Amino acid sequence: LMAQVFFGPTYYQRLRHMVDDKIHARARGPVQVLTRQPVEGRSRDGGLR
Amino acid sequence: PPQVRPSIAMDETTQGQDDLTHKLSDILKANINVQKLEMDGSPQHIIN
RNA sequence: UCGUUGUUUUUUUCUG
Repeated sequence: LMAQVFFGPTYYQRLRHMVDDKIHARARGPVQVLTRQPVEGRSRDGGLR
Repeated sequence: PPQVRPSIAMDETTQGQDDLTHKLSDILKANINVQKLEMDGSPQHIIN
């Protein structure tokens, strides 16, 4: 490579925010009884606001 | 109707009364109570 | 034998 590269070890730590814990999609599903609207929360197949 | 004040379900079988249900039932009790003062001793202070 | 339903209420610590 025409230029050089900084290079070395460094202390890296993983973090709790894994992607699979955030991915989510809703085509249809449960709706709030009161308003007949999609429920809230990823864990319940919520709907985006 | 019930739709406006649906019955919540605290845990499966046991369904709690929406606040509106309690309030309406209390107003109904009070209204009956006023209807019952006139037929007996109503010393203008129980009425008030 | 298709059908087939799953709580609220607050508070909290977090993410951009």
